[PDB]
Amino acid sequence: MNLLIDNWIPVRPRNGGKVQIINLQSLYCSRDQWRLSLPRDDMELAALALLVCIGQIIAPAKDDVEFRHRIMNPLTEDEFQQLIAPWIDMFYLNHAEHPFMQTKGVKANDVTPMEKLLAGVSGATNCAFVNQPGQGEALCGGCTAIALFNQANQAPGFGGGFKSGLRGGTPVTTFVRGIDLRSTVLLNVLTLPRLQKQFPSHTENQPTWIKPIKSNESIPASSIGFVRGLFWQPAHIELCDPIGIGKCSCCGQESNLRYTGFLKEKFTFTVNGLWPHPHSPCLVTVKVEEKFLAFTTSAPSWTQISRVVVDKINGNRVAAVVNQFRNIAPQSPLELIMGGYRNNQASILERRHDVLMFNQGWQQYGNVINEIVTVGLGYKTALRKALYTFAEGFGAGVSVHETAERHFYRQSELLIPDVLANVNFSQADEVIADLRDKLHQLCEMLFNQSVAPYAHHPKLISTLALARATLYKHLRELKP
Amino acid sequence: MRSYLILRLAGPMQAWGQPTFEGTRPTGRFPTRSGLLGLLGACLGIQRDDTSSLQALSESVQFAVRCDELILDDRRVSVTGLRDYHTVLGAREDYRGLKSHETIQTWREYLCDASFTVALWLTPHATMVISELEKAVLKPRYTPYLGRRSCPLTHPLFLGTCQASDPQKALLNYEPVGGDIYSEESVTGHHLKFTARDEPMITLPRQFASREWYVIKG
Amino acid sequence: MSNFINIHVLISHSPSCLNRDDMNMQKDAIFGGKRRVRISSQSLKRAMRKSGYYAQNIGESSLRTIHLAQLRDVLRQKLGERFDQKIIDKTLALLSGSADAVTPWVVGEIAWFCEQVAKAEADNLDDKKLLKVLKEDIAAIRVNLQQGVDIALSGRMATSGMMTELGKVDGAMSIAHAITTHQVDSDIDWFTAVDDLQEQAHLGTQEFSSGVFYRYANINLAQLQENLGGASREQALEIATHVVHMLATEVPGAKQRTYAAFNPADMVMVNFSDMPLSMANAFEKAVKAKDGFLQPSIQAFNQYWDRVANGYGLNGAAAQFSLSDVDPITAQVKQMPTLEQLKSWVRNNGE
Amino acid sequence: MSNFINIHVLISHSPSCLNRDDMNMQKDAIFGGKRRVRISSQSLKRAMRKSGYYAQNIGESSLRTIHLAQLRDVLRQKLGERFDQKIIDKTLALLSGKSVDEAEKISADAVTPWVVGEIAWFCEQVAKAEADNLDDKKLLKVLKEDIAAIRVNLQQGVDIALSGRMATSGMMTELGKVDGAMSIAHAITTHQVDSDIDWFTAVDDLQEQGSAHLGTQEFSSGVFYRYANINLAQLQENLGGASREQALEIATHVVHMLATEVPGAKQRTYAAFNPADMVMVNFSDMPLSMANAFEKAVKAKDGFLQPSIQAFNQYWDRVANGYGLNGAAAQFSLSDQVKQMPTLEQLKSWVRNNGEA
Repeated sequence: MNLLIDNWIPVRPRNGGKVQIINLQSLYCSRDQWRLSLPRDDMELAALALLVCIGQIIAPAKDDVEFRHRIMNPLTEDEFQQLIAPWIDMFYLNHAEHPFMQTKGVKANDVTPMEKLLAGVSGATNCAFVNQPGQGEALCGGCTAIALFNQANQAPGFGGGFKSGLRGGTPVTTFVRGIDLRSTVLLNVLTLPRLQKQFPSHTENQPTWIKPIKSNESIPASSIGFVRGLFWQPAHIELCDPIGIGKCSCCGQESNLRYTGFLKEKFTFTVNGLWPHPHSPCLVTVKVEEKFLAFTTSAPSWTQISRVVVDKINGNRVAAVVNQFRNIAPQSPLELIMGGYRNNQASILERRHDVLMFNQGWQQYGNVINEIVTVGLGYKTALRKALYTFAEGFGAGVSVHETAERHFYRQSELLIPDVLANVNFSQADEVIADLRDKLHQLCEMLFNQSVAPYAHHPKLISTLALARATLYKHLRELKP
Repeated sequence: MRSYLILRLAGPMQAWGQPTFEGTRPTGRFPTRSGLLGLLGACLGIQRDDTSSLQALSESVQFAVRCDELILDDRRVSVTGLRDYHTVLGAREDYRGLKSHETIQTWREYLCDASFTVALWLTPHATMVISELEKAVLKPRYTPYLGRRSCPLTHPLFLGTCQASDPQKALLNYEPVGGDIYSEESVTGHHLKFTARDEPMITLPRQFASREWYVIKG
Repeated sequence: MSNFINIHVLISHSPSCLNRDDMNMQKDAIFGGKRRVRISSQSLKRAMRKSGYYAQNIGESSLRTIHLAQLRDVLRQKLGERFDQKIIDKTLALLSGSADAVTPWVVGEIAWFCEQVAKAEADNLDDKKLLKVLKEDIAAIRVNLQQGVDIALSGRMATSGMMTELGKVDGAMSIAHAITTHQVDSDIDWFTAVDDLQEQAHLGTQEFSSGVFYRYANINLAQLQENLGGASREQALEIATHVVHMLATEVPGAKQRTYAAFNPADMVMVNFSDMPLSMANAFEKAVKAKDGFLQPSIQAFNQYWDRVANGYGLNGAAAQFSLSDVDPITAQVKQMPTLEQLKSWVRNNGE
Repeated sequence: MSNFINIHVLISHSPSCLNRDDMNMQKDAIFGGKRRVRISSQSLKRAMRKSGYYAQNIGESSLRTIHLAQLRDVLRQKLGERFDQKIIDKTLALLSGKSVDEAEKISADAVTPWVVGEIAWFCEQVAKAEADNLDDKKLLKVLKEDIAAIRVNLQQGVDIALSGRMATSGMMTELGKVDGAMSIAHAITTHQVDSDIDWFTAVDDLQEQGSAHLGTQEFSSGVFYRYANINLAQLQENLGGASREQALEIATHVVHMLATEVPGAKQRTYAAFNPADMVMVNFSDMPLSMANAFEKAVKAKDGFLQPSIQAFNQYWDRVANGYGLNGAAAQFSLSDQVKQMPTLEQLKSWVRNNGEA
């Protein structure tokens, strides 16, 4: 099957109903309005990433004008066929010499079910207990392709000897969002100039499944071309020979060919340096250390917002996509898709997907956003420090601080995002002030609620008083 | 203009799902459509493989949910959350066979002090009628519960029955009023919507598809 | 003749710790805006199912065995539209080596096996190899067929070998989380470990508390009867009796060797209904102590019942057994001097 | 026959401080919404374990420690006449999972119970294994065969048979898991207690102290309810398959000690050597405590003792009738379906004879 030609993309009308499956031309060249549709948001984010990558190599705009233009007006079918002509030899899922993101002639003693490409359906001792069986019985060509791209990027590797993506393990992906999937995909594609100014010498620019990675290689990251990188494939995988006509045990849709298993084997290399992937933010820390953002804790999403939308030169570097959009449309609001996993080796601990919102001022007034976030985390650490003091001393005997942190976070969910999405950055001092107050009384309430059951015993009331002292110290220091 | 059935979902603890294939079992701030469909589907004696009855019920019925805040002794009580470290020992290792883990662990969230008032009605393509529903809610065949089987009800499932044009307007006749409402049916004055993944894809066991609520703030 | 049985229990525990989390801190819940100590649904249910009483009166019941022979006719015309009688009789004979109703999880699992047998017939797979492929599943279902009542009442074991969707067997009894009728003052124990060879110290802490717990459970009689192969209401009521006894006596095992909160319940009320309801809102407004927490809790229960019972449509036979002689409840609720008498009362549908 | 035996004690203490916490304040607990004074279960346990009654009627007690060097030297000393030094060292090592050098400091993972009898038996086994040049993991394999043969040794370590032992390292992790046969509750007072404080000084015989801040010591008196039950079957198992008679014997000793032994804390300066004023023993199929008799805290009238005894008796009547408990019961009381016993010894005999003498 070929991505650029046959139809795989699962979509439903932006506001319409029943689901149909289309091809690239059906998306690029028509004014129909489409939204993606799978039973899982992570696979939707994956698919979206795939489309963005494809569109990135086949149709970078000449300049912002053509950019906006082609966002407002679909292509013809022939500049479609134009643009996709040189690349059709690349995207064949089952091919005779170059299978898409696969490696041919793979030696494995056993066949691993398709489940292992489905992030979280298995790979943890409790999965056989909470999850429904047989989601990996027979997969769409699209289901499959999407799964493959996903594992090669945002999902956690299989483990033992299977190296992770080029961004590191479990990165966070951040795409700008438009009115329908077409405009989305286009909105997350770099223009030709920008593309060139983000890739600076005999740089191999061929896919991994065409010119392979040699074992134990020592690749300079700089020598990787954007095409070779965007479709990087750090594993040695090979689909098994498809089954007859049936139902995507993942999609719930019918398709002529379905995949029932695959072959993998351990493979190692090393990519020295940091490849400037344009879909993920990048934390910078000089002790210099560059590393792509990844969900580390179970905290709410608003705690990561500053790392997603704010540049800072320690410092921070948002994805290229978002800052392109920052330059191109400095008068437009932002609706940003953000997603990723949180993992313990091959085990999914937590899956995250959000669609953050920000009115106009977000491109220039970054400092306000960082203000909000750091304020929230400030109050959080106030509460935590205080209740830790209650717990240990300088002791109550019981730790209550984490539970209280949970409560806090849950109420913060109602508070902070609302502020970010509806505030006028131009003049935002008073909304922030209010936030500070409500957080203040939230910390007071939670402190008292937490120590409440133990304060019947005097000896505890002593340590409680001390704790309360440190609490109000921290709280008062949060008032500018 | 249109007849409405009015239910009340209230108990000590409540659990309404969110997307997960992991051991953490999340909860949202108000009942899910899959949840409500499951509740009705439970009062009605609908076995799990009866995809026909499931579908019938799904395409027949539509919901609008209102969040009631608690007032006790005249002080307001916000809805709070609870996390339960829930273990299982002797849990199955594979979907086939008898080998088991020593111990596995799951974290399950519940809602505390939550109370809801729901209004449901029939769609144009309905295969059912309201008094089947009423009759079931008053005499369920399977045990009903708020999310999980460990969450009983403190109030009868049936609240009342009336008629009007809005779901809103129907809800206005049952106190307490002033809560936020999430309806499958648009209301002219209000433009806000709330994205969810409530819709159960009956053709595909235990999978859900995106949908959107209409939000009518109080 | 109502479908649901409601069981309400008030039981007081002396200083203990019957249920804790990953941080060795007693389990929690907020109700009515105030914190209550909790004992999980899980913990208590396990307390019941793994008990010796359960073992003798459920795991060793007469209805506990399902004889496949007697289920031939009904099976075959419940499966005739999916399978030929050959494949059916072959299957049943494989499993085993007069009746007109059959438990759905039976029909489901039998169906799955049938499917496999047909599947193997099409490839003319040898019978020996067939059995060699599905030894496990056979053993599984042979086990489950010996534990009928257990599965009917509690549901499938966490490792059961059930394959189908009809194999997802819910318990006929639903057990709620238990919470205290009152806000709790939690205590913290500070202990040490004396080293008999250097008594010349490092302290550890354990949290614990005492409290009056409201246990609630309900029994879906119809579901019970159905998942026993259409057994009579009398029999289902027998089972119900046993569940009442247990909810009044069985106590989780946690830290009981060092805290020994071996307490029987002080109030047990059974109540028939069309809609199962918990009386937890009796304690939404948390009980304040007055000569203990027990009497005020009981009183709050009784008066809640008086206030809302009929309005909430709990019209159905109702009886109450209680040790504490507090102000009695509505004339319509029958009093019981002994648990055994309450049990007998339940056993004969409530008169 | 009944599996469980219940021991209830009401014992009244004069002013004293029989158990305290990290701030040296009386240990307390909340019950019925009111503060009771508490004597922890571990304290009672150690009280009985190290008592002299124990030593003369039950035998030797476990030795709990973490200092494998000291334990080494002790074991050498009391086993040197039966075993080689490195047979002993080896056994210690295999049981503790730590290497037994001639170092003077060797730490276990935690303070664990060591029964000497057990260790002697394992010494015989390790001797055998040494003669046949047998590998350690295989000795383990052999010993996993017959665990009862190891539990027979807890007859020289009854305290572990009663209170159990958890194992974390060495072959003990496989062979040493003992589930306690005795469940015992924290003693609490049947009444509310507001604790008194003693304000003391120390007179310095070489300087006329003037103004001074006095030291403090919380103390109180109180009527305590002690409760414990013994699971006869599990005792029998923990002892290597011992007869019911031997179990009942040990149980009787637990009755005696629960009726007489008092923790040792501050007893040198408060002297609360009081015997119990009520002891009731009660055979049952399911253990049950009488603590709820005092949930409504006892109010005083001519003391706390008698009202407590009567509260006890009344709850006993109500529960016995309510839950239909026909099991052998007997009550011994100092104050003027339950068989009354004039003396503690008659009660003890009654217990020895499975509750029908």
